[PDB]
Amino acid sequence: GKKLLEAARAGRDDEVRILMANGADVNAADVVGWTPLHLAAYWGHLEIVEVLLKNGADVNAYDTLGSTPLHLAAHFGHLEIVEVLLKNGADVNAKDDNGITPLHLAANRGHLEIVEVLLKYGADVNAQDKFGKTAFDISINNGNEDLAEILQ
Amino acid sequence: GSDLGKKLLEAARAGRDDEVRILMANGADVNAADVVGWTPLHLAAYWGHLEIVEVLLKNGADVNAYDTLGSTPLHLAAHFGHLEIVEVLLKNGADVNAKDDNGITPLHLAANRGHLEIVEVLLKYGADVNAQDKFGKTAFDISINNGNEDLAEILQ
Amino acid sequence: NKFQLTPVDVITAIKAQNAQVAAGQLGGTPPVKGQQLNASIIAQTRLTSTEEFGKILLKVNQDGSRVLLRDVAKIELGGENYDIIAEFNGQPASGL
Amino acid sequence: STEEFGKILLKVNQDGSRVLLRDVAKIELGGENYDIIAEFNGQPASGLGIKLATGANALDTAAAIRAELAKMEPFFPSGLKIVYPYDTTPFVKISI
Amino acid sequence: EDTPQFKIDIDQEKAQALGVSINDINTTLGAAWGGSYVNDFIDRGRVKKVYVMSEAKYRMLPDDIGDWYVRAADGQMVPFSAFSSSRWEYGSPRLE
Amino acid sequence: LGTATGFDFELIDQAGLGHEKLTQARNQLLAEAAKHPDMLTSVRPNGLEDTPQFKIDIDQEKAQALGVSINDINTTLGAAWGGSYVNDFIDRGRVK
Amino acid sequence: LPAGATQERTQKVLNEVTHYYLTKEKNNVESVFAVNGFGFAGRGQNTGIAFVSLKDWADRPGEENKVEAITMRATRAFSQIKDAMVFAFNLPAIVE
Amino acid sequence: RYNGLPSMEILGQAAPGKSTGEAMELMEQLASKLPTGVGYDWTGMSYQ
Amino acid sequence: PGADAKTVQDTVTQVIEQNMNGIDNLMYMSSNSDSTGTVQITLTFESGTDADIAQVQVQNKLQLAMPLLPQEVQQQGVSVEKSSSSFLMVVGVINTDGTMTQEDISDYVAANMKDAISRTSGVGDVQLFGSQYAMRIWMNPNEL
Amino acid sequence: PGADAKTVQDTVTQVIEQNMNGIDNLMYMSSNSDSTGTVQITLTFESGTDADIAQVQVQNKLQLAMPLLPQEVQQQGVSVEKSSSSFLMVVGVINT
Ligand SMILES: CCCCCCCCCCCCO[C@@H]1O[C@H](CO)[C@@H](O[C@H]2O[C@H](CO)[C@@H](O)[C@H](O)[C@H]2O)[C@H](O)[C@H]1O
Repeated sequence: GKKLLEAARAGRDDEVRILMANGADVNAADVVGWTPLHLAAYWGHLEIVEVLLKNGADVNAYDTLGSTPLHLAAHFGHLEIVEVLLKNGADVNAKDDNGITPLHLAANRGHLEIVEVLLKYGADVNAQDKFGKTAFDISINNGNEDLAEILQ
Repeated sequence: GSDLGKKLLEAARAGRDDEVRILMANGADVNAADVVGWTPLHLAAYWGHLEIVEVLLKNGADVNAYDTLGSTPLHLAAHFGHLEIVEVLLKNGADVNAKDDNGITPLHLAANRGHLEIVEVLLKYGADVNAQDKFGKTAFDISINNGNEDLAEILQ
Repeated sequence: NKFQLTPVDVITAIKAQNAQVAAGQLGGTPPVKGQQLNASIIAQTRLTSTEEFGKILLKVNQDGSRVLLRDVAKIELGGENYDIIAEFNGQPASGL
Repeated sequence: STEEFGKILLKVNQDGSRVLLRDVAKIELGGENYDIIAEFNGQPASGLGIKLATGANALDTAAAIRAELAKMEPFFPSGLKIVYPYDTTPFVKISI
Repeated sequence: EDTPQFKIDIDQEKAQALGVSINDINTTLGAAWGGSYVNDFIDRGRVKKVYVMSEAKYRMLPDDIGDWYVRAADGQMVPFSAFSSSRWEYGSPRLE
Repeated sequence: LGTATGFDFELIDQAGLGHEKLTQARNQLLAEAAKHPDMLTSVRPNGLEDTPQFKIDIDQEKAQALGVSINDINTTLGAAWGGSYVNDFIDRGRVK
Repeated sequence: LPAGATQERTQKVLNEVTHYYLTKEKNNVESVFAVNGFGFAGRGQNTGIAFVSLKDWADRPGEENKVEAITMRATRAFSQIKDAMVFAFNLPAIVE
Repeated sequence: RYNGLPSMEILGQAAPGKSTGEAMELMEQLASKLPTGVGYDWTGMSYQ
Repeated sequence: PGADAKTVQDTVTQVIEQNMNGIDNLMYMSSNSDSTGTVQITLTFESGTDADIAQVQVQNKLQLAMPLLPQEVQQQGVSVEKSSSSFLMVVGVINTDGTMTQEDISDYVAANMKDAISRTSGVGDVQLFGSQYAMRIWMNPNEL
Repeated sequence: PGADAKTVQDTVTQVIEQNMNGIDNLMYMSSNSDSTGTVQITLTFESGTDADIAQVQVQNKLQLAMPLLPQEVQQQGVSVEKSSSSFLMVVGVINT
């Protein structure tokens, strides 16, 4: 499974293939709680995210700070991966230890397409973080008008 | 002041036993003092010259001389850990409870530097364990502040 | 003036909010033996864009209203100084 | 000394009790850093890794280093000993 | 290769609301987890450094962050957890 | 060239012995030299002997109880008794 | 070792390296001076270096007992160390 | 201080009819009997 | 102290590098900024370049950057050295009575041996394999 | 200004001395720290050393030690000069 965490990070589709077909834990977690899915989501490896989920990867796995792969994908603007994760039952309103949601993150980075998908899947627009901020609050603060209008 | 007085102040400080010997034979002023009011006995006590301390006392030195800030040779001996000098001074009438201008006693000074044997000698000669300096501190207060548990035990 | 602020307040906020902080490490030396994790802690980093400078928070009003730097200033990339302007055959240019 | 640092007075409480540095910290002589730890043949050691200044003579410099080390040895604490784990210069002298 | 690092965001607005200075926040964080060279002292006749830093056991775990308190203007002690949020990310341990 | 006949010797504290012990060893050396008039003449220190100095202790507790800062105390003392270079002015076209 | 690796893990790998020279190269190796936390990087929790001194050429007769064959055998044995890059090598005539 | 360590400089000369080398050799002899941790060096005209 | 690699680069390395110009005989320049809080900048010169002048010219430019560096960096001491990259030798120090720990010996070496060696002509750079003692104040957040 | 010998030695002289490394052709170094608030450190070089190069190397190591010195010493400045004892002449100026 240590082989899997690494292969997942490097986006070695073929290698994930084996290890997979040799029964490596698909939900293997590293020192910070990241699974192979967190890693593929972060580094933008769509094909590996797909395989992983097809092999029973916990889609709502969370790291030691309560963050899920959907958080990572939404934050780093991986639209494809966001769609795939949601289609596989990713909790759209997942909150990390800070009360931060994938919607908060996408909104912060101004990822418009992604923000729309999340909403599509029923992301709660009024969800507040620990500081009581909504994605709307964020869009306003960043002076992002195209985004603020949507959150409406 | 006198020339022999100056020579005695210097010999006492440097621990030149023999020169002191000769100076005593020639009547060098044992009560000479420099600008800060230190006598040959102050110097000998500070620098730890035991034999000179004893010679000076035999030649009529003032055991309780005080400098311009009110400090005595017992203060000095106690502060710098000269145990046998401390004992000799006390044997010769040194004021065990002498306060300098700051209200500091020889006991305060020995406690401050953690000189356990000197502390015991001072208590043996009647040192006042409850004496307070100008800030209201006792030897015990000093011991705890320094975190000296052995000393704190003794002063209980 | 409207917000009861000065350039002193602007300068103070920029220093506080455009900052690059040495924040140390988790599991750094000397560690508790048996420690498995060693990671840098990343706190504030320098701002990188006019957008980021514009949302520097100068103060919030009693009614929770926020005064952002962009509310008292125009924010833009522009020359460190504006004293030198060259032309090549009458056309805007730079040079060395 | 650690004793002196320990009694640094941080504050006096409302009731006149004292808060000393030693009340909020452990106080000890310890390295500026704790990153570098050496062993010689498996035992505790320290050492100096020396690099030659540009253009300097390797053999002359090594002789001056040894001459300086020899001035230090007689004042070592008991048991302290210089060892010679790595030297590029003997090969030069011997091969010549 | 890049490695996991711990990203902490100080919330400016919350800090302002609670009256905690950014300088106190950054010094507390940095001194505790990174260490701080304060000034010099004399060790057996030689000038050497004085360092303040958290004892090892309080700077090993992410959860330890919220055990550090800063004093606000109104004299109240406020935990890091009240004005910050954190997340894991990747970054470089060595930039060429 | 000093004297053709003269020598220039340095006594050295090799082990953090401190000023007083160095002084004692110096004196021990000078006393022995003085017993060889047949070989050594005018063996003497080049420098200065210790002198009385006025040691003043600031009571931190009392300062804190009175609300007097150590910094005001120490600059008041140093500026008054030792003098303090404040800044520069211009006296007939020359900075002083 | 990979960045993120601990000083304790680096020590374990260094112990293996030292052990190898002390037991499998008894006839060739005079001493090993190993340093945890320093490499040509330099500093880091995840790096180390061992300086190795060989017995005199006269006691090392034969190709198999010269540096090239020793370093080659060593690297080969060390290749079977998990999660670390460890290799012995002879310096060139002129690195430059 | 001398070469970075606390020090005290001592001047003197060879007695009449005596070489400075001889005087220096004695000083070294005497210096060898001083308390533990006390060393010495020659500087200036003597260094040469 | 306590800086991550990007903080070192963006607050120290870039600043010094931007001041490195008008230096004679420079072939190239390279640098590492790391999460130990350390920067090393190496300037390599044409064969035959007088190293004394190269060092003087580098430092004249460095001193223009110095005031722009964080106070904590200036206080650690920045250094400019002219030495080979490889070690000439390693002088090791042990205690045969086993009566001094690794930390004790390192402090002894740092405090009593290192400076005189570092001052010796021909010695371009000295690395201590260990660390000099400091007074360590180890804070406890609970008590604070 | 106003410093006693020990204050000068322990905040100025030792710090400067500790930084007099990597300078070519040094024979020895000596210093006096005195109660007039003054320090002089003299570095003497091998005969044949280029005096200008010796001086610039010294000045350059000092420059890098300046941030370690007390503020009031940085304010007075630290002079680095070629040492000479011969005067061509002394012109006195008096008022009669
Ligand atoms: C027919 C005559 C042959 C020899 C004549 C000698 C003439 C002058 C020689 C002087 C210069 C060096 O001479 C030579 O140096 C080397 C280096 O230490 C030594 O040669 C070496 O012996 C063994 C093996 O050969 C080495 O492992 C060792 O390192 C070294 O001692 C020799 O013992 C010495 O004789």
